[PDB]
Amino acid sequence: ACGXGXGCAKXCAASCAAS
Repeated sequence: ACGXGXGCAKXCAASCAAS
């Protein structure tokens, strides 16, 4: 779990849920 924010990476890093 990331929590969004800025620092929050995109794609399958924290934002997107790489299935």
